[PDB]
Amino acid sequence: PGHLKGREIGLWYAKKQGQKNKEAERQERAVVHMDERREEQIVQLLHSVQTKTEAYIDRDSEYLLQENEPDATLDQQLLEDLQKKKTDLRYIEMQRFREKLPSYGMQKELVNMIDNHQVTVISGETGCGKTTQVTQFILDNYIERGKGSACRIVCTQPRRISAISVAERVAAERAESCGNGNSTGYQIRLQSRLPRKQGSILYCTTGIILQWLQSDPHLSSVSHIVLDEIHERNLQSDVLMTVVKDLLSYRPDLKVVLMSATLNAEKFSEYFGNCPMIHIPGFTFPVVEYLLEDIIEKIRYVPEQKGHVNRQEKYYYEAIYKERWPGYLRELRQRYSASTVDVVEMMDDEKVDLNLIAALIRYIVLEEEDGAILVFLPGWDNISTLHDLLMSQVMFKSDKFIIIPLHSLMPTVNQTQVFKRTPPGVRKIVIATNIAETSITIDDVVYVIDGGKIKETHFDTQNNISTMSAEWVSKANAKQRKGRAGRVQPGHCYHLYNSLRASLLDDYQLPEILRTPLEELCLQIKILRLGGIAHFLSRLMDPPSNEAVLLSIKHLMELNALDKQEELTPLGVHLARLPVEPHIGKMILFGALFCCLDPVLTIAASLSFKDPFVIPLGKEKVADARRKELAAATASDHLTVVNAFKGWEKAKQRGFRYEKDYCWEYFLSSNTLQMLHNMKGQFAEHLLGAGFVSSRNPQDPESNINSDNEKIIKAVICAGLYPKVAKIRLNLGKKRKMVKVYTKTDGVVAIHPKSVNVEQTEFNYNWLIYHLKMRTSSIYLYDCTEVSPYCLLFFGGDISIQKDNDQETIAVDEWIIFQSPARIAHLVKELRKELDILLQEKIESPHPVDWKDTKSRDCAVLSAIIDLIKT
DNA sequence: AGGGTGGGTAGGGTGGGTTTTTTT
Ligand SMILES: [K+]
Ligand SMILES: [K+]
Repeated sequence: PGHLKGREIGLWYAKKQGQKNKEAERQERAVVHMDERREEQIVQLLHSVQTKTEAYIDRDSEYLLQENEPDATLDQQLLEDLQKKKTDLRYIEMQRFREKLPSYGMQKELVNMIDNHQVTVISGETGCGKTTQVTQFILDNYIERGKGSACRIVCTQPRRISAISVAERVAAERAESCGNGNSTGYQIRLQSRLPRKQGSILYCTTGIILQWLQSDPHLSSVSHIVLDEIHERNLQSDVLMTVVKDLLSYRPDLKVVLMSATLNAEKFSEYFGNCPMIHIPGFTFPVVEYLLEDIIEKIRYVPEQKGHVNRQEKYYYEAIYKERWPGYLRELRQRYSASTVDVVEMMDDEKVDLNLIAALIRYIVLEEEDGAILVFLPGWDNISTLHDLLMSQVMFKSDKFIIIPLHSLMPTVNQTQVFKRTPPGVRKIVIATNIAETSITIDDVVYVIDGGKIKETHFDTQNNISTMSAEWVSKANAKQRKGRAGRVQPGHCYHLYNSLRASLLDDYQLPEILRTPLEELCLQIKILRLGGIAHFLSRLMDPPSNEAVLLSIKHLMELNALDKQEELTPLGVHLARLPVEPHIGKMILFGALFCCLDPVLTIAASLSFKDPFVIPLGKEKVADARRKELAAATASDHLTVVNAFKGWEKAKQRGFRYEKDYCWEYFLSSNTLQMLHNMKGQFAEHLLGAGFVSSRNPQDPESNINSDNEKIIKAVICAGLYPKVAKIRLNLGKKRKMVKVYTKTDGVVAIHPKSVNVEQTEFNYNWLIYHLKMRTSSIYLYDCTEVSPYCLLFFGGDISIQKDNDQETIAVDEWIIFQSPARIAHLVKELRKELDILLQEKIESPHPVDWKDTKSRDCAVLSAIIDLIKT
């Protein structure tokens, strides 16, 4: 390199180094033998045969299977029964507590306004009594007017725990047990306490209603429908919302009630043709709001001397933030002392100063009155660092303080049941992410330490990468964290952002429609007889970017799920009949055909989110040791899940003590494992409803002849995805081998530490497959598994056979290639064509394989092909 | 689009080191 500047020299040696590296990887080129007398046999027959539902998802809509049919006798039974339940101590006390709520004074306006209108918006101002009292007001009103039999109410809750919890509280406030022929009940995936057939209040999640629309597009036998917590722009909540908006004309006798929370409720009101709204003031203790300047001024802190719509907005915001930065600082010198202001300009962004949180906790526990403390942090790292920072002091080491970390990965199953450790007078410091703000409630909070930021998900629409980064807390989220002071006593709130950022905060977070893929929603649109996909998405409130819809349509066209002409599904019927991701449905289809049902159902339930593992506090090395120990030599996270589920089944059949010892030993949660087992039950229910298996049992030997074989299971794993394949590269590294991965789309990627093949070196093959790509510090694959070249050769895609300066090379999707004799390559191409014919014919009309007539059963040949391989 | 057996008598603003919450 005679010339080139400094930075360019590394690009010169990087060009030569890239040349020698890529020519080395091409020099390897896997190996793919595929020799032996198999070639003799496979060719022969190759010429011969060439010349010659589930009734609404396992009755998850059992309450929907009704037709109202009111009668006066039942109305009289409800009226006299209400007169009898009036004389009851528990009922009287519950009614007094219900009188102590602000919504009780708003009973007449809500009841009358709901009865005289089809659409109604109720700005809740939580904490209030909207959710636990509006349905009781409606049902009690219908019962007290001789028309209680025709009343049938259904309310949608965004979270499962919120649905079942509100169901329990409402059932308790009526002096009744939940379900079992009583007034109030709930219904969620594979768990239901159904109420009465008439005059009943049923709580559920939105996915339950979307599951109902596949059997009743007009929602018969449903008098009143309620959408709660619509301020949280859950995707299903918006989709159902606009679907009901379209349903208003076809159903005049339907009453719809939306409930926001006194911020953008005027927007929801303006959506439904300027429908009237009703504001409930709610009840909350006073609470105080301290900001960063008030914190540093208070405790006298001395530091240690240290295309996305939101991203496009946060950039320019920073700009004007800079324009607002000096003057604000000047004003600060008119309000507070100079030291704390100098600390303010010395404060660092992109990182919440955990030392300030520690000193704050110390001052609160040492000088303020009794009460528990709740801390919000962006993620796991800050919780671990803050925990190690608090436990490093001798004052917190005593048994007079309780520190509880909260996280989805934290085994909160054992954290919900407690209170057997220490008496009162003990500080309950709960260091949590935003989970404590969304569902779990210890509810004994007096002090809230709101962290500055929170990790949020943003999907890229051009590079096809789901990203996640800690953004500034939304003003609604901060209002919730302030509302976390609860009805215990006057609390305190500590926001770790200056009063400048508080002026440049977005009113709300962006809806989930703009930050998640849209394949599931596209199939649900094309399956609910909603016509044009992009058109209905245009009807949807805040329509998504056009490029995202185009990309989702292209993706569904790649999988042969939608017609290239218009939205027509040749196989999207079977996929949409499955309540999971489309690639997961393809996975359970290929697993249902190949008679390896159970492991593919386990891997599918684990891949439809909800991974069965828990990591406690700060001991995660043992967690990775037990996980990698369960991996054995499979080099697969999914096969690790299979072995974990098998060990859990054997330990279950062994004894009850051995199950608890098993989950305790390998860091498992029997709740998640049980839920995934039920998910296997529902998957097998749908597969039997479609005709792929012979019985409901996922462990049926008719559909599990090959279930105990790693090769074909990994083959089904590669067949389920089809793309999302990554290349494994071998390097000399620091004199020793290291990991190098590529995806041909995002470029250089790496494996996330939560997997098993993080530091693995001994691989049988040089190809992996993944499901979740995430953009953080670098592109990470949260789950991956090795795949034999013969496996991906059967389900990869187009095949090209072109060689240069080497033996004949087979390329799937062009960029993956490996050398082998051509006379075998073309044979594999023809056998691939016949395989595609039999797969399509098997897809349009499914039925068991019925081995072994050998007339339409040549798949044992391919199974034997995959069973034979080499390094 | 990358390495230390390119070198550091080019430089480090060129770039090479971590786990969020949810439902069907
Ligand atoms: K260098
Ligand atoms: K260099």
